[PDB]
Amino acid sequence: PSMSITRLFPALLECFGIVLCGYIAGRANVITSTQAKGLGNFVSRFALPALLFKNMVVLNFSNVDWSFLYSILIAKASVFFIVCVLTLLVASPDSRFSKAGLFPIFATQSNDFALGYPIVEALYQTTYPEYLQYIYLVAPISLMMLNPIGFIFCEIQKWKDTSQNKIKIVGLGLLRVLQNPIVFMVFIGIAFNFILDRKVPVYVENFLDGLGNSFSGSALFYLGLTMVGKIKRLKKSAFVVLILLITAKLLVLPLLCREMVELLDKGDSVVNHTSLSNYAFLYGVFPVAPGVAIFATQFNMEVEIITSGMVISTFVSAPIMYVSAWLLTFPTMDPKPLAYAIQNVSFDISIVSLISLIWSLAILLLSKKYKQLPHMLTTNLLIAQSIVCAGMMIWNFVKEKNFVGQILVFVLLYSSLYSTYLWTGLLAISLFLLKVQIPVGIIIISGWGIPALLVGVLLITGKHNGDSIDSAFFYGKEQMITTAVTLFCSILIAGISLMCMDQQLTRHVLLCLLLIIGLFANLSSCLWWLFNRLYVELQFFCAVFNFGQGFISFGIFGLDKHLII
Amino acid sequence: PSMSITRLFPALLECFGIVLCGYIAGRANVITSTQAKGLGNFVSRFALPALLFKNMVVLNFSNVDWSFLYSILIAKASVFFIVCVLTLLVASPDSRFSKAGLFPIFATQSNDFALGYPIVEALYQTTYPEYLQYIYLVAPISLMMLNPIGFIFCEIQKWKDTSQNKIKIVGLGLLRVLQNPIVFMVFIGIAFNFILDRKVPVYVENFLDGLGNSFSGSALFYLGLTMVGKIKRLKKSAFVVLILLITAKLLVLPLLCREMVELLDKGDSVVNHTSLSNYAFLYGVFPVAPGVAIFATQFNMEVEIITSGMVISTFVSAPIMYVSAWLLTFPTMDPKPLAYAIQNVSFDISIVSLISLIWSLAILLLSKKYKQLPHMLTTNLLIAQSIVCAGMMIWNFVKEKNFVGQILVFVLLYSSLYSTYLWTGLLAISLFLLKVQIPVGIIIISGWGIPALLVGVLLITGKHNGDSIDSAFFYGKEQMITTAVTLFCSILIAGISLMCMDQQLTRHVLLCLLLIIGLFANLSSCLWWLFNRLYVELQFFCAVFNFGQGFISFGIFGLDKHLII
Ligand SMILES: *[C@@H]1O[C@H](CO)[C@@H](O)[C@H](O)[C@H]1NC(C)=O
Ligand SMILES: *[C@@H]1O[C@H](CO)[C@@H](O)[C@H](O)[C@H]1NC(C)=O
Repeated sequence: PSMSITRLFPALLECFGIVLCGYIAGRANVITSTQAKGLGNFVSRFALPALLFKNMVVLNFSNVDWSFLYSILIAKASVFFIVCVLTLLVASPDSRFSKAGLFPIFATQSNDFALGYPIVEALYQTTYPEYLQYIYLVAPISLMMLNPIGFIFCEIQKWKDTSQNKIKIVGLGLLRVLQNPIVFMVFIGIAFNFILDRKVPVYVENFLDGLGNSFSGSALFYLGLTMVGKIKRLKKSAFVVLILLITAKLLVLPLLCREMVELLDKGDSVVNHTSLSNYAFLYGVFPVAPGVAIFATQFNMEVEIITSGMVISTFVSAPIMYVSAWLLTFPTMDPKPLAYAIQNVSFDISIVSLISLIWSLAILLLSKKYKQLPHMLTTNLLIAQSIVCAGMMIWNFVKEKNFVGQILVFVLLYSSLYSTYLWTGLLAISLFLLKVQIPVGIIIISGWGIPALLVGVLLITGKHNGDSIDSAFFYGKEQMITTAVTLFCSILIAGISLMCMDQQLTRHVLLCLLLIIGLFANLSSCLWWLFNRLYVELQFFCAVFNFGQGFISFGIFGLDKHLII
Repeated sequence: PSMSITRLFPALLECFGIVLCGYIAGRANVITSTQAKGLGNFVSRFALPALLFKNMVVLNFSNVDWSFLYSILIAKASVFFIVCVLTLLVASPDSRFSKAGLFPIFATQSNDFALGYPIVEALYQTTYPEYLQYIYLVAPISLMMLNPIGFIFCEIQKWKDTSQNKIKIVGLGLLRVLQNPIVFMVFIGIAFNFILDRKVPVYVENFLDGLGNSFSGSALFYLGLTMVGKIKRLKKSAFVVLILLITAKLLVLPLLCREMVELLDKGDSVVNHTSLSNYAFLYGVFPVAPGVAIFATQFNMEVEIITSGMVISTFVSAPIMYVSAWLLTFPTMDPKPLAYAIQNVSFDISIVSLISLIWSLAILLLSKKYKQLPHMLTTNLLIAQSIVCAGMMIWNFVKEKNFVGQILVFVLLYSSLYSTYLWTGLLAISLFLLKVQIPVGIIIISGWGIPALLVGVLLITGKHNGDSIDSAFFYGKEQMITTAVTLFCSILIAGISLMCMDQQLTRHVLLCLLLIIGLFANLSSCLWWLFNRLYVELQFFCAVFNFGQGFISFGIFGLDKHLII
């Protein structure tokens, strides 16, 4: 296979684990915001310039697929042009030059070095070691091309706030690009590539190793530290804009990077073209660089949107990277190894979800929020999600073991999974009712007795498919019916409730909206399989939601500020 | 060879280059002392515990030479006991428990992880990869053994400043050891070694890699940052004590570590015993850990001595590591590859010295100190030292080229080298005269015409030995006579002047004292070779001084605070 896709989850755990470390450290005041600057200045002024310089010196320019680069740079210029033009059309005249400066940079500047590189190394170091080169090519050339334009727009905003001297405006944009270590150490590294015939001098090599190898962990930790307190409650428009920009960064850009490789890489080998198109997609899924938030702070422009969006982009990239890489690998796999891949995916996701759930439960418990409404109902949801994650980790082994194990593990897994769907409905209707002593005892048995009864209907009616690798087909058609019926109910309850619409109702709405979308995908898998490789893709998205929805619960209620005892 | 000794200078440039980066960054206020804490807390609470945990899990305890460990730990316990007892005998009663707490820790706690490990990796990774294990063994066990004793003495000092509750005093010592990440992540890592059958779980492995690999550069940079402003002018007694403690750390300890391996490693293989004895020596040359300065700050005891001493130990370790490793390699080398080794050494030292000289010159020039006395005479010294370093880098190639090159390069090299000796004398006598318009024009031609005349006496009288790899024998006996005569003069002038004893006279005295010792070694090489492998060792120490004395000039006047234009 072109991607060593099994190596990705370890690498994402490196990436987002060290981010989580930096985040916890900042949230705990292990490292204060002023202390974080020493890590940041180490990272940006020493560890990164050394990493760039070494990799630029080593780089074999006569063995670079320039068409891949052109493809990514054209995709970024396309996304930049779109977001810029739409901002100039859509935004208010008082701020459209700051927005059309920074929003296009947000949509195109990737976290290439801290997050992209360890992931690309994990995926490709053993199969396409040349793919690692293009991170050190794309990211700087991307800045050199696109950031002076965005900085010109911010300088126009600065002039408008004070466009008379055009060449001063252009020069201040270009100068702010030249003053970026990413740009000047790439110029210097290219020079020394040609001065040294690509050989790092042996005396300097280990110094550059020590600094460069300290970049990754140090930058990921600093990223975590700079994520602390940055999500601030945005107006509806600022939130819609942020969703659109993260979509530009994490959906529009990877789709164009893929398409541009397919237009402009005229190379012969289908496997190399495939893997390169896949790599282009993955390159697009990298989050927004923290540098963009730095530019926003330096210009004092769009700061909340850019900082929030960078943080959220980072969080959201983790599942999208994982999901995309597997989805891109699936058409190469044979049908059975694809089932095994989906159970692997499910196990991996079960672990992050389980841990994020155990944390979120501990917060809801120790904060005593679990006694308040709708937080009690939210706790029931997360218990169900936790049981789903444990049940999936158990199924990963019990899929080889006897029926007496499988039936129990399935009953666990699908009672609790159906419960997660039902609780999405029950939560949403409670938000309507709170927006009236809601009938908590009835709502609780509705979220727990009813799914146990529905699984009972499977033990009563269903055909036991113990040969199946995927528990989603363990009771066959009857399971798909039972699952669909559960989802049909919970989506109608949830949607009609949101239509009918501290207590945190807006965050519970956000939780329900995202969980609804996961229910809706699952409904689609059930109804698509009932009525009829796009199905197996959708089945994987269902697995991803089913075992990873605890991570959504964590992303909204795990990261709450309340603490106790 | 047992040490890949050619890899050491690259590794020392990694080590002390990243320290120099951290130092420059702090001195420039790129990173303020409060900002440095974020790097320090990353290093101590995340990067180091990950490094320790991974290496502890991986460690094959059934393949550890426990006798090596015992040897190092017995050497450290010996040095600890000596320094402790001598402090309890020699020190004043009001502070002897703080001194007998921290001085023995200073003499025994090595910078094992930030400096020792990359150096041991460089020397041994390809020949004795098992030698890397013992850093993760010795350093924690050393803390566990020895630091609670020193902390007990500091707690006795704390009680005396306020020994009634003995077990509280013992417990506070042990608790401060347990609260060290080095100790608890070693306990945890050993546990998980035995839980996981030495296999890091694959999901966790890359996370531990990212953090652990960020330790080295990050810790070396933080070390540099914490060296800023820490050398504060000590009383004569505090200075003598500091010299004695750095000698305990960097001479007494490596000699005992060597001897203890030779007493307690009863292993059969002479090459393995040799390399292990050499490794034990090198392990002893690691500087004082910054942790010791942290304990001093936490106890508020002996802070200046411990911090200054840790900084100076770090600086002084660099040459001692280099010099020792080569000296320990020399008895394995054949006589000719030993000559080539000495020219390699000379080249390496010429580079660090040359750069440190170019810096120190630029400071003395731009500060305009070069117009003041004795700083003018100090500038003449450093010009001569710079020419020596360039001349040696040229000789490294011209030793293969024709006599017309060699004679010119030698004339350069030995006029300027003799000038460095003469300038040591001329500087010292000027310190006496300043402690009287000193006859600067005469002193200048004395430092420059006289050595050119003496080299002329070589071009007049000497036999040209163009086959010689070492320029110290290029004009044979006549050169050794000329060199000796130069040294005999300059040592008598210098010594009689110091006996007869901003303007910085105390620092110029320190410069003269150290340069005198280098002259004295060189005199010994000349007179020993004139009158008669200990000679080749001494000849190497002469090369080391001759090409590295610029680094002494830098260590005293390069790191001055004055700046301009
Ligand atoms: C894909 O590219 C690699 C690297 O140049 C090359 O070795 C390989 O043969 C290519 N594959 C095919 C089938 O052309
Ligand atoms: C030295 O130790 C290594 C590691 O156990 C071993 O392989 C080697 O044979 C030893 N050398 C001799 C000569 O015993």
